[PDB]
Amino acid sequence: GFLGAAGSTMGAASMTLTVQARNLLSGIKQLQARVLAVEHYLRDQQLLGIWGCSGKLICCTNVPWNSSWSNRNLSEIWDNMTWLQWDKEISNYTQIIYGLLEESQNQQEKNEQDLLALD
Amino acid sequence: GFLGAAGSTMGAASMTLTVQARNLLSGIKQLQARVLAVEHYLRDQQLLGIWGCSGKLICCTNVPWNSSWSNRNLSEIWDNMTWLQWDKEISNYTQIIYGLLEESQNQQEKNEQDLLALD
Amino acid sequence: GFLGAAGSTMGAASMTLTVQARNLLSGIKQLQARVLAVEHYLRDQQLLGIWGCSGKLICCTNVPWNSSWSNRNLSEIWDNMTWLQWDKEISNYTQIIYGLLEESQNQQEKNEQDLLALD
Amino acid sequence: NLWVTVYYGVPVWKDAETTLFCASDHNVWATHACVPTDPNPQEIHLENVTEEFNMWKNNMVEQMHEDIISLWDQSLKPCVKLTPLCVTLQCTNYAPKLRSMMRGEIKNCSFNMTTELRDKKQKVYSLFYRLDVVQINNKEYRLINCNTSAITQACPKVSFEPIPIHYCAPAGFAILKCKDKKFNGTGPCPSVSTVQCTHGIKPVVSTQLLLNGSLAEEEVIIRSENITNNAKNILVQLNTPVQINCTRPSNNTVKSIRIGPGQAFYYFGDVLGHVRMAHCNISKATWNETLGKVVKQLRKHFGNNTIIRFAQSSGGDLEVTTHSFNCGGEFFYCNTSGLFNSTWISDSLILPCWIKQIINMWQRIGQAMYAPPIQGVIRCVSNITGLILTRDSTTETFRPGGGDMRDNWRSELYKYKVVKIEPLGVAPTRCKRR
Amino acid sequence: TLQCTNYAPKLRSMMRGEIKNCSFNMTTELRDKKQKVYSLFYRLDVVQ
Amino acid sequence: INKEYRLINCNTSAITQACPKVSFEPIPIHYCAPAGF
Ligand SMILES: *[C@@H]1O[C@H](CO)[C@@H](O[C@@H]2O[C@H](CO)[C@@H](O[C@@H]3O[C@H](CO)[C@@H](O)[C@H](O[C@H]4O[C@H](CO)[C@@H](O)[C@H](O)[C@@H]4O)[C@@H]3O)[C@H](O)[C@H]2NC(C)=O)[C@H](O)[C@H]1NC(C)=O
Ligand SMILES: *[C@@H]1O[C@H](CO)[C@@H](O[C@@H]2O[C@H](CO)[C@@H](O)[C@H](O)[C@H]2NC(C)=O)[C@H](O)[C@H]1NC(C)=O
Ligand SMILES: *[C@@H]1O[C@H](CO)[C@@H](O[C@@H]2O[C@H](CO)[C@@H](O)[C@H](O)[C@H]2NC(C)=O)[C@H](O)[C@H]1NC(C)=O
Ligand SMILES: *[C@@H]1O[C@H](CO)[C@@H](O)[C@H](O)[C@H]1NC(C)=O
Ligand SMILES: *[C@@H]1O[C@H](CO)[C@@H](O)[C@H](O)[C@H]1NC(C)=O
Ligand SMILES: *[C@@H]1O[C@H](CO)[C@@H](O)[C@H](O)[C@H]1NC(C)=O
Ligand SMILES: *[C@@H]1O[C@H](CO)[C@@H](O)[C@H](O)[C@H]1NC(C)=O
Ligand SMILES: *[C@@H]1O[C@H](CO)[C@@H](O)[C@H](O)[C@H]1NC(C)=O
Ligand SMILES: *[C@@H]1O[C@H](CO)[C@@H](O)[C@H](O)[C@H]1NC(C)=O
Ligand SMILES: *[C@@H]1O[C@H](CO)[C@@H](O)[C@H](O)[C@H]1NC(C)=O
Ligand SMILES: *[C@@H]1O[C@H](CO)[C@@H](O)[C@H](O)[C@H]1NC(C)=O
Ligand SMILES: *[C@@H]1O[C@H](CO)[C@@H](O)[C@H](O)[C@H]1NC(C)=O
Ligand SMILES: *[C@@H]1O[C@H](CO)[C@@H](O)[C@H](O)[C@H]1NC(C)=O
Ligand SMILES: *[C@@H]1O[C@H](CO)[C@@H](O)[C@H](O)[C@H]1NC(C)=O
Ligand SMILES: *[C@@H]1O[C@H](CO)[C@@H](O)[C@H](O)[C@H]1NC(C)=O
Ligand SMILES: *[C@@H]1O[C@H](CO)[C@@H](O)[C@H](O)[C@H]1NC(C)=O
Ligand SMILES: *[C@@H]1O[C@H](CO)[C@@H](O)[C@H](O)[C@H]1NC(C)=O
Ligand SMILES: *[C@@H]1O[C@H](CO)[C@@H](O)[C@H](O)[C@H]1NC(C)=O
Ligand SMILES: *[C@@H]1O[C@H](CO)[C@@H](O)[C@H](O)[C@H]1NC(C)=O
Ligand SMILES: *[C@@H]1O[C@H](CO)[C@@H](O)[C@H](O)[C@H]1NC(C)=O
Ligand SMILES: *[C@@H]1O[C@H](CO)[C@@H](O)[C@H](O)[C@H]1NC(C)=O
Ligand SMILES: *[C@@H]1O[C@H](CO)[C@@H](O)[C@H](O)[C@H]1NC(C)=O
Ligand SMILES: *[C@@H]1O[C@H](CO)[C@@H](O)[C@H](O)[C@H]1NC(C)=O
Ligand SMILES: *[C@@H]1O[C@H](CO)[C@@H](O)[C@H](O)[C@H]1NC(C)=O
Ligand SMILES: *[C@@H]1O[C@H](CO)[C@@H](O)[C@H](O)[C@H]1NC(C)=O
Ligand SMILES: *[C@@H]1O[C@H](CO)[C@@H](O)[C@H](O)[C@H]1NC(C)=O
Ligand SMILES: *[C@@H]1O[C@H](CO)[C@@H](O)[C@H](O)[C@H]1NC(C)=O
Repeated sequence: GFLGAAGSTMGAASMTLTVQARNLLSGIKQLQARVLAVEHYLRDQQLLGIWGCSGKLICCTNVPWNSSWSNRNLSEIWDNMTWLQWDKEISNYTQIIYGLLEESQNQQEKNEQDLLALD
Repeated sequence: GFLGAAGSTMGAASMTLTVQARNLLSGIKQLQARVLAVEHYLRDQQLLGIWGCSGKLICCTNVPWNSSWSNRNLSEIWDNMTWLQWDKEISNYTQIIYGLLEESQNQQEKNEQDLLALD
Repeated sequence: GFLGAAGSTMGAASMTLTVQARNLLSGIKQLQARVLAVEHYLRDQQLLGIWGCSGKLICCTNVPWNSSWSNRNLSEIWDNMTWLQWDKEISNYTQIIYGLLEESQNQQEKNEQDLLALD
Repeated sequence: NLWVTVYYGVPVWKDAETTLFCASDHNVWATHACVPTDPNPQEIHLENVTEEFNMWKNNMVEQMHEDIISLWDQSLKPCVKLTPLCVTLQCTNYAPKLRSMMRGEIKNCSFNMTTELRDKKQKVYSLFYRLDVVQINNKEYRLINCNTSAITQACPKVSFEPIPIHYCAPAGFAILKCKDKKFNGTGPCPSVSTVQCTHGIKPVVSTQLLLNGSLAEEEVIIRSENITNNAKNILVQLNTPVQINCTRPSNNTVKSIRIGPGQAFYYFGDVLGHVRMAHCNISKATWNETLGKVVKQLRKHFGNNTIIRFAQSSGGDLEVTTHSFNCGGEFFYCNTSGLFNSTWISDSLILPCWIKQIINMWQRIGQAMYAPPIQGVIRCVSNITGLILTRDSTTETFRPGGGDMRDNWRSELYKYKVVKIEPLGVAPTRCKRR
Repeated sequence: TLQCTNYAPKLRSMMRGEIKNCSFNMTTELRDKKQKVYSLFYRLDVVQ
Repeated sequence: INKEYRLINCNTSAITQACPKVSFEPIPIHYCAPAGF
């Protein structure tokens, strides 16, 4: 169900992303609400685009983990914490992570162009 | 031309998908109509996304054909049927196929993540 | 900055595509303006999709340059000309390139489907 | 050994009911929220495609009347409201010695009328038709609108000439055109073509006879929801036009006055020539041929041994019992008694016409409009391209019927259907993903 | 301008003055004719 | 009117009284582009 995994651990919750994603699209003020929802959806799709993640729900990238953002171990993060707790844990670093992802994808695309140029 | 292949066989009609794709996008009720057209377009694009087909008109998956949905051979389906007749013959199965496609993409994404995890 | 590289050479300006991509998504007439902006964005994304570029910002294709569109050498184009001048220079050829890109992608997708069909 | 392949852009569609756009290349029908039409409209014939059409369930008729009524009201609202005209009238006969059919039709009525200054009143005299002014008890009369509704004065600068209006599909939807001669408005159509937008449809308002409509080239087409159900109307599309010349021969004077700050009332003045009754000239030979074609089609539907009779409307209001039409802002009502007077067992007809200055369009009660007068003598020429018939056991008697504009609009929209595109689909192929 | 009297001059049901019987000139369908009309009002709606 | 006088607007239109609670002092207005422009 929608948000059914919200209280589950991050690992278990990672298996329910499809239902939550599919329910994101589902006088003047309601039309404004529909337009705003579309704009937010497209903002998320464009953010995935500039990172090279537009084609999938789970997209691995080439940006390493800083460890200053959070020093919890992998097992702790995925098996003990919930996604709300994780969001709080790194709420101060989102604008840095997104910028690094943007730079990484830009370098990846330029590298692909240079590799394709080889005869 | 737009829908020119509607009466053509499925095989020949598969070569005209570009025209319909471009023709899906081309006073309060006029704005409402445009918003609804956008919502339907985005629902279809998200549905292709969850299937891993966001960038293609034709994409293959790993989901097998049940054969109970339709026991016609490929020659009969592609040469002796129109898309309208095919759509009618599987009208009771479409949502089952959609569910299987979503599960297949979820398994592919998790398997891809695990393969990428190997050094 | 938005359009900060607009006066830069095409080569230098190619490194700021993500600034434009991010910024382009930043009483009834105002809602109409927002909906039209969304429709233009979606038409551009659909146009990239039909070409098979998915979410890539720099998309390399299989369509050769004819040289009748512009006979400048690569170095002159990228180092001694801006995007405004270049876009004006080839304004009469844009729809031909777009048609060639759509045909090339349709052939590529059919070839990929046939390759996948091989056991 | 088969796998699912997903196709996007598949030429499949479903029946749909959605909002259509206005397209059109002062007039009451002019629409600001309307786009110029395509200079080169596209039509794509669908080869080997047969599809069921149903005019009776077509959802574009509802949009047609909703758009026409809303546009009408929006155009009429920003005009002078005649609140001080619902007053007691003291009337006499305009021309007491006439022996023509206009005897008693026009009355000369006096009333005290408010002026721009609240302190001052001005007696006014004007002429009205006998159908707008009704006796209370010279004689005293009142305007009929005072019985049910207030009057808005239509702006004299606004023209009522029908402008063809195109209805265009929204993106993601398409309009299919049957384009099949002798199609009876229902069932399979093998000649279906896809159009992005329809041709222009004029908002022509009439009853009993269908004016300025499409002609059925192959033969007269008889359309009904149920051809043996006498509660439904029969819509007849002719294969030949019938030219009709209607006129208001009197040379009428027009006067205007100011009734309040920025408000003015326009009214009928004296007559500048001999008083003559409005009438319509219909060729008898052309009508005779039209009757022959209608009768043979009715025999085909009801049996070749049936006697057919045409008769005048048995009852209802003037909008139902008589033919009505608009010419240049003037609203004419004509008896038609000489058109539906015949029994079939197997050179020029003049119809009297009456003028009503105050009308109630589209069967709406509680709203009314006062048309402005028009100067001089008005003549108009139009084509009759269809008929409305209603059926009453040896002899089947038919009458004009009518009275519902949605049938008049359906008689034009019967050829078009709205569908939604379903660009996604699946099919088995011998193809696996990596 | 409203002219009122007591609808029920004698009663001890605590309504002795709650309902007034009022008359007024009013207007009519035609602006030239006025019609005097009588109706009842509650004391909470009508004030002297 | 032709002492007896009338308001200058009487022969043009009805005149609306502006609400006295609404100030008429100009406020600088900034025009902003919609997204995409
Ligand atoms: C079916 O179609 C026919 C073909 O158009 C249509 O007949 C046309 O009707 C219009 C509207 O009455 C005619 O246009 C008028 O013609 C008169 C001729 O005397 C002109 O004077 C009119 O202009 C005056 O009025 C205008 C305001 O209405 C003013 O703005 C203008 O300055 C003039 O004062 C106006 O042009 C048209 O001429 C005829 N067609 C022909 C060939 O005569 C018919 O009415 C349609 N059927 C129905 C039921 O409407
Ligand atoms: C309507 O009736 C009035 C009253 O009779 C007409 O006005 C009078 O007309 C006569 C000649 O017919 C004059 O001698 C009077 O002086 C007029 N009096 C007024 C007060 O106008 C009026 O003309 C009639 N309306 C029409 C259109 O003829
Ligand atoms: C309809 O037909 C009648 C006669 O059939 C026409 O009446 C004639 O009109 C002219 C016009 O100047 C007169 O000179 C004749 O004296 C009239 N004769 C008769 C017998 O009425 C009438 O004008 C026609 N109307 C239209 C609109 O065509
Ligand atoms: C809540 O915690 C309990 C503890 O074992 C667990 O069993 C349960 O599944 C958790 N809820 C969800 C939604 O995962
Ligand atoms: C971790 O973040 C700090 C922030 O100041 C930065 O200085 C450091 O280089 C980062 N380390 C890595 C490995 O990214
Ligand atoms: C990971 O963090 C949890 C948090 O309590 C701790 O219990 C666990 O021992 C840690 N594991 C490692 C390998 O640091
Ligand atoms: C974010 O920063 C604020 C101070 O700017 C600090 O109080 C808060 O604890 C920080 N939160 C995280 C999750 O780092
Ligand atoms: C229509 O049917 C005829 C039958 O001979 C066939 O030749 C033609 O190719 C068909 N066209 C389409 C579009 O199905
Ligand atoms: C085919 O469909 C039937 C329907 O019940 C199902 O029982 C069967 O297992 C399906 N087979 C495959 C291979 O999907
Ligand atoms: C396909 O099936 C039909 C009957 O369902 C049969 O007539 C036809 O020969 C078959 N074709 C192939 C290639 O198997
Ligand atoms: C789908 O189910 C309905 C249920 O009555 C049935 O009438 C129809 O034929 C079925 N269609 C298919 C393709 O199974
Ligand atoms: C503009 O031209 C000057 C001329 O040398 C050059 O130095 C400068 O880098 C140029 N800047 C851009 C943005 O093109
Ligand atoms: C290149 O341009 C010439 C100019 O006429 C044209 O004939 C030729 O077909 C073009 N080639 C391609 C591949 O577009
Ligand atoms: C590009 O063309 C110009 C035209 O004169 C020439 O001067 C320049 O040297 C050329 N550059 C290259 C790299 O061919
Ligand atoms: C494009 O067409 C215009 C006229 O429409 C012409 O003036 C211009 O030179 C053309 N440019 C090219 C590059 O063909
Ligand atoms: C206008 O008002 C006067 C007032 O005395 C009255 O005598 C006269 O009859 C009124 N006019 C009409 C037409 O009723
Ligand atoms: C007013 O409307 C009623 C409604 O039927 C009608 O009977 C009556 O005759 C109308 N008044 C006049 C004067 O005709
Ligand atoms: C319309 O024509 C079709 C032709 O087969 C017929 O089946 C249908 O009953 C007709 N309907 C009416 C209302 O005439
Ligand atoms: C059509 O009208 C006839 C007339 O009696 C009736 O018997 C029949 O049931 C009607 N059918 C429909 C579908 O309305
Ligand atoms: C209508 O008027 C025209 C004007 O010339 C005339 O030719 C035509 O015959 C008239 N219509 C009829 C039915 O007489
Ligand atoms: C047409 O006119 C002739 C004149 O003799 C008449 O016999 C015939 O019945 C008429 N036809 C119709 C359909 O009225
Ligand atoms: C039409 O003419 C007939 C002839 O008897 C008459 O009875 C009927 O009342 C007339 N209709 C009108 C509306 O005058
Ligand atoms: C109606 O038809 C009869 C013949 O049945 C005829 O005597 C009568 O005069 C006709 N009336 C009209 C108005 O046409
Ligand atoms: C009708 O009256 C007007 C008023 O000036 C005049 O110009 C016009 O010629 C008259 N027409 C006829 C037919 O008498
Ligand atoms: C009436 O029909 C004739 C038939 O030739 C046509 O030429 C004329 O344009 C039509 N007029 C209207 C207004 O439909
Ligand atoms: C009605 O008006 C008359 C004067 O026209 C006045 O004398 C009378 O008191 C009024 N009625 C009421 C109830 O005020
Ligand atoms: C009365 O209206 C006219 C134009 O309709 C205008 O010229 C005149 O000045 C107005 N009267 C006054 C006092 O302004």
